[PDB]
Amino acid sequence: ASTSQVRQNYHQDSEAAINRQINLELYASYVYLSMSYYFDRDDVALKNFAKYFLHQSHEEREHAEKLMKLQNQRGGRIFLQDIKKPDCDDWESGLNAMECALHLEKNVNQSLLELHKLATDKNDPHLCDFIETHYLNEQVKAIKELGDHVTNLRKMGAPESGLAEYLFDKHTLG
Amino acid sequence: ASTSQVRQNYHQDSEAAINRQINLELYASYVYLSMSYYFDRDDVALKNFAKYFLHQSHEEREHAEKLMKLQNQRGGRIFLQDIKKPDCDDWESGLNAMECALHLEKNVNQSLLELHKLATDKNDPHLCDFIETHYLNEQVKAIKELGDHVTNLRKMGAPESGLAEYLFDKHTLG
Amino acid sequence: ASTSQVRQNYHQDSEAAINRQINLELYASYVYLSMSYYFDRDDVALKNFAKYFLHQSHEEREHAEKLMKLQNQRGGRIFLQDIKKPDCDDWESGLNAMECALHLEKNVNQSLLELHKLATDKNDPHLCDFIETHYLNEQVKAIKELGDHVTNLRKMGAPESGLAEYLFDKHTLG
Amino acid sequence: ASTSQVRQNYHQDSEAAINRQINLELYASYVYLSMSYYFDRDDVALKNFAKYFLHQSHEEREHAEKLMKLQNQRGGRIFLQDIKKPDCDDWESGLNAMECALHLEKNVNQSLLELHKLATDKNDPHLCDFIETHYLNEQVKAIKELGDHVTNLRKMGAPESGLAEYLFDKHTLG
Amino acid sequence: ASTSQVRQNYHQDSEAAINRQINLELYASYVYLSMSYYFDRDDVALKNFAKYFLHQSHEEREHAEKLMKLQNQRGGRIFLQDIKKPDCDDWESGLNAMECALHLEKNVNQSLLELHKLATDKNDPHLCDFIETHYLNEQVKAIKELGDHVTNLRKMGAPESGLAEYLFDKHTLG
Amino acid sequence: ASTSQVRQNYHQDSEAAINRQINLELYASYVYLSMSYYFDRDDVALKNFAKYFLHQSHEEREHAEKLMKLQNQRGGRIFLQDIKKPDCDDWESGLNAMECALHLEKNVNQSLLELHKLATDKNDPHLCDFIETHYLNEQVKAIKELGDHVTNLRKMGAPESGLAEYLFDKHTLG
Ligand SMILES: [Cl-]
Ligand SMILES: [Cl-]
Ligand SMILES: [Cl-]
Ligand SMILES: [Cl-]
Ligand SMILES: [Cl-]
Ligand SMILES: [Cl-]
Ligand SMILES: [Cl-]
Ligand SMILES: [Cl-]
Ligand SMILES: [Cl-]
Ligand SMILES: [Cl-]
Ligand SMILES: [Cl-]
Ligand SMILES: [Cl-]
Ligand SMILES: [Cl-]
Ligand SMILES: [Cl-]
Ligand SMILES: [Cl-]
Ligand SMILES: [Cl-]
Ligand SMILES: [Cl-]
Ligand SMILES: [Cl-]
Ligand SMILES: [Cl-]
Ligand SMILES: [Cl-]
Ligand SMILES: [Cl-]
Ligand SMILES: [Cl-]
Ligand SMILES: [Cl-]
Ligand SMILES: [Cl-]
Ligand SMILES: [Cl-]
Ligand SMILES: [Cl-]
Ligand SMILES: [Cl-]
Ligand SMILES: [Cl-]
Ligand SMILES: [Cl-]
Ligand SMILES: [Cl-]
Ligand SMILES: [Cl-]
Ligand SMILES: [Cl-]
Ligand SMILES: [Cl-]
Ligand SMILES: [Cl-]
Ligand SMILES: [Mg+2]
Ligand SMILES: [Mg+2]
Ligand SMILES: [Mg+2]
Ligand SMILES: [Mg+2]
Ligand SMILES: [Mg+2]
Ligand SMILES: [Mg+2]
Ligand SMILES: [Mg+2]
Ligand SMILES: [Mg+2]
Ligand SMILES: [Mg+2]
Ligand SMILES: [Mg+2]
Ligand SMILES: [Mg+2]
Ligand SMILES: [Mg+2]
Ligand SMILES: [Mg+2]
Ligand SMILES: [Mg+2]
Ligand SMILES: [Mg+2]
Ligand SMILES: [Mg+2]
Ligand SMILES: [Mg+2]
Ligand SMILES: [Mg+2]
Ligand SMILES: [Mg+2]
Ligand SMILES: [Mg+2]
Ligand SMILES: [Mg+2]
Ligand SMILES: [Mg+2]
Ligand SMILES: [Mg+2]
Ligand SMILES: [Mg+2]
Ligand SMILES: [Mg+2]
Ligand SMILES: [Mg+2]
Ligand SMILES: [Mg+2]
Ligand SMILES: [Mg+2]
Ligand SMILES: [Mg+2]
Ligand SMILES: [Mg+2]
Ligand SMILES: [Mg+2]
Ligand SMILES: [Mg+2]
Repeated sequence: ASTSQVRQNYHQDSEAAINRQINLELYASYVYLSMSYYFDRDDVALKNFAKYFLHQSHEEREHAEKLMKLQNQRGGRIFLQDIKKPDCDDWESGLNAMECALHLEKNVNQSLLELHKLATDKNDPHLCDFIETHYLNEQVKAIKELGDHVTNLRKMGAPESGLAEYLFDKHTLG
Repeated sequence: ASTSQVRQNYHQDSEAAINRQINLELYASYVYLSMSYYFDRDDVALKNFAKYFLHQSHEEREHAEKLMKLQNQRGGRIFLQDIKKPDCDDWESGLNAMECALHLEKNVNQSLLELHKLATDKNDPHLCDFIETHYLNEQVKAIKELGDHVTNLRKMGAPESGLAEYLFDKHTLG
Repeated sequence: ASTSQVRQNYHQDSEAAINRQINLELYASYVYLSMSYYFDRDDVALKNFAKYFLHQSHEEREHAEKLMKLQNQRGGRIFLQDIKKPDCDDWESGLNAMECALHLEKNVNQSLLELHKLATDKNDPHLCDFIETHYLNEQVKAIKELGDHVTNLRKMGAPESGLAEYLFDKHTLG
Repeated sequence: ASTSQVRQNYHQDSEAAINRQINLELYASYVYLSMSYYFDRDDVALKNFAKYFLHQSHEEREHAEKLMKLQNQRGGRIFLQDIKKPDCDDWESGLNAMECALHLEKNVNQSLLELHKLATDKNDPHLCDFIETHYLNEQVKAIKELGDHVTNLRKMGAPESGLAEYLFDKHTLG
Repeated sequence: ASTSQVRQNYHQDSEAAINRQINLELYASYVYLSMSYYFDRDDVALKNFAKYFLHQSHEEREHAEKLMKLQNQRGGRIFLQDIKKPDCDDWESGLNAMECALHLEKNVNQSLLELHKLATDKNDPHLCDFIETHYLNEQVKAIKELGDHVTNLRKMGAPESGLAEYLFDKHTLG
Repeated sequence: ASTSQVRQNYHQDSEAAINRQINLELYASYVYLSMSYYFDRDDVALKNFAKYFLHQSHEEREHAEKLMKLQNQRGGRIFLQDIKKPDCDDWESGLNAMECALHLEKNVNQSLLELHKLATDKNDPHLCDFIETHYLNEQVKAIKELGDHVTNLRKMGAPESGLAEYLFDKHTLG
């Protein structure tokens, strides 16, 4: 209600867009958590797939926390919503999880690009710089890594080859 | 569907109760995350309250991950639900957050005690030992610490005394 | 007069705006110097307030020097004006100095945002990047820190409570 | 042909502009290589001019490699063209080489500024940030250093003074 | 207004003279700052002249801070005035800057000698000792160093010899 | 034009042959650079193939620089030509790149053997020794390594087996 003493050049629309991005980062954390423990099942048993996705889960929680810090730095107010359960599901294989992660990271990137366009439209260079510095190249590198992983699994003969996913687990994710 | 090759003495009801406890631990992680960033606001500005609740948030995620590992160890199947947004809210003060945390940790403890009673009724000593070893004394210590904190804040004159919450932030949580 | 051999895509208006920002950074250095020695008076005697503002004074001189380096890097010509004596004055209390610093840092931020808008209008991405990298987030962090300090001093009971300012001097600025 | 699985918000025109910039960086590497070995001639014999330009040659190859990495990160396709032999030539003196390098680095900067304007027109903030972070300030510093070197050689009395170029070789480039 | 609890044998006239000397030291800091960045220009490009005068600028700020500390130690009240922009200007050469610095340091010395004569007339031995200990020999050494530098630049053939200023920059200020 | 003061027993034809070999070494550097970034594509994604060919690219630039040094040591004059874009192309697979590299290194070897025959015909033992010491055995080892790599990839079932190229990337080039 009462205006923040710190708030300056921070549009109400940008404040709301940051709250939506916090929810998306927490959702991405949850998707990777679910994917991690699929690979920990006794009938899947690919421990480096499990470790890879758990690390990715922890990284998304860090991405959400940094946006929460930004909201307070600019004098906005954090508004939280439910974190939806992962949608994608029936994980099925290493290849199918990697394809789900690729799609997730491209959707997160599209959200960030819309956020950047809003910050540009409201002439908020601090928020533009925040998104560019901490998010956009991190998304480009994540998308490229996931594409590389999908390519290798497809060339090795996944998902039909259980040997392909086993050897990728050792040699790329190990 | 098809029975796990590892499953032994693990009742369907226990499997479902563990899924419910995973959701509760993730919910508790979310409540502490919300409480943390309230204290990071420029109009609250109690950085050791913020750090204390963030650490508590991270600990609840570890509690959820260990239950997910247990579900797979016993040959159950993880089933995830939405993580509800925190309920409590309007954080208002250090004292009121500490009282909300005390109530949260007592509800989590009551859930664990119901889980233990189910495991006892299904003669599952491994699950009883898991809950006793990793959860019950961790809840007793958390509840005692939170009661201690509430007592000190009340005796110091919180929430009316902004000096009380400031000095508690430095001397107890610093 | 004669065109710099280094100058490229550097508008006369941007050159003049950088000279105005150099003067403002030197003015901010002078305001913090004055505020520092107020707290060194024998009838004020808050040594960590004094040290805090002296450090802030030295940081503003660094901000001015970096803009002088930028002017020469781009082939502009530094033009200096008098550094006005601090306006605000009658320092009165730790809280009132912190409020003056908050207002100063918000005015400096507004100057930087106008500078960024000019650089954007003249399609000068190097100057936009310079301002974003070295100034805009440094202003957001300074404003947030000063708001946090004002909040704590108000909650502790400043300026009426000499005990509040004494204890803030030890515990936050010490 | 078939769309990259990684490509997102990456305009065909930006892809082609990056290929043109790769060629220019390789061309700049070649110009500095040629300039280096001129100073290694027995009838020129200025070993620190030779070392300075060789280092600059190696740096331009790094600039080209980073753009090739960017093209693949964004899901574009590298397209290579011949690397033209250096144009400028008849090196003649330390001063004349430094003037050729100044002109080269200003042309490379103008190419980067056109690339940035295209990325801005296609609302590609990742590519704008890439150019700003890795190229624009590196060009401003190179241009300023080369201007400084040209100024000193002119003031010392180059190119007529072989003593000027000898002493600059020892004291500035040594 | 109300007499300091610390003030003893500290004449109103001495208090005012110390305020005037604070302004002069800040003015000298500003003159050296301006001189420093002249040598950082791409068409001057004498980096050790730039570093020498920047160090001298920082030293004058220390001289001003020590006088501000003295004013408070004795129970006087600091009164600040605008810091005038440097007068001298059109820097023109290393030799002309060194001559301006020599004239500045002789004017500062004359101010200190007038301050000492006032302190002697008011029988203030503490203030006499302060000026003698911290200022008078520091001025004699600065004046002697600047004379030495002017002599060498004149003998080497400055300002006509750009080679003289270049070699002095390397060998004396390097 | 005017004869070098250093030139002795260095035939005009040898001087021209060395200039042609400089161009070929730069061309080989460019072929390996192109091959490297093919393996960095998201739809190829063999990072140790990429690293192997990038190292080979850097080694060819060193081979060109050493010939440029030789030309100056003997008092010849470096004459540069355009560096043609790689010819071979459509890289297609690890095996096909390795076969292109084998063919490249055999053509470079044939050029060196023609250079040696010219140096022998002009009774230039220094140039014969230079070629033998720095180039001929380096070509024999490169050709043997590339043949070994082609053999292994063929035996493992490349190019049809994406598993063969993946495992060769880890075990031979990793
Ligand atoms: Cl507003
Ligand atoms: Cl919202
Ligand atoms: Cl909701
Ligand atoms: Cl990458
Ligand atoms: Cl990167
Ligand atoms: Cl059963
Ligand atoms: Cl369930
Ligand atoms: Cl649900
Ligand atoms: Cl306890
Ligand atoms: Cl205990
Ligand atoms: Cl205390
Ligand atoms: Cl112009
Ligand atoms: Cl101006
Ligand atoms: Cl003025
Ligand atoms: Cl902050
Ligand atoms: Cl930050
Ligand atoms: Cl204490
Ligand atoms: Cl498209
Ligand atoms: Cl193209
Ligand atoms: Cl071509
Ligand atoms: Cl620079
Ligand atoms: Cl810089
Ligand atoms: Cl010398
Ligand atoms: Cl008196
Ligand atoms: Cl006065
Ligand atoms: Cl004034
Ligand atoms: Cl002396
Ligand atoms: Cl002495
Ligand atoms: Cl001959
Ligand atoms: Cl030739
Ligand atoms: Cl050609
Ligand atoms: Cl061998
Ligand atoms: Cl061998
Ligand atoms: Cl292995
Ligand atoms: Mg959403
Ligand atoms: Mg990640
Ligand atoms: Mg994320
Ligand atoms: Mg649902
Ligand atoms: Mg970055
Ligand atoms: Mg529940
Ligand atoms: Mg806990
Ligand atoms: Mg818990
Ligand atoms: Mg609800
Ligand atoms: Mg125990
Ligand atoms: Mg102004
Ligand atoms: Mg500051
Ligand atoms: Mg500043
Ligand atoms: Mg005035
Ligand atoms: Mg921008
Ligand atoms: Mg930054
Ligand atoms: Mg071109
Ligand atoms: Mg360079
Ligand atoms: Mg370059
Ligand atoms: Mg041509
Ligand atoms: Mg930068
Ligand atoms: Mg005066
Ligand atoms: Mg001095
Ligand atoms: Mg002084
Ligand atoms: Mg005036
Ligand atoms: Mg005496
Ligand atoms: Mg002494
Ligand atoms: Mg050829
Ligand atoms: Mg090789
Ligand atoms: Mg070679
Ligand atoms: Mg062609
Ligand atoms: Mg040998």
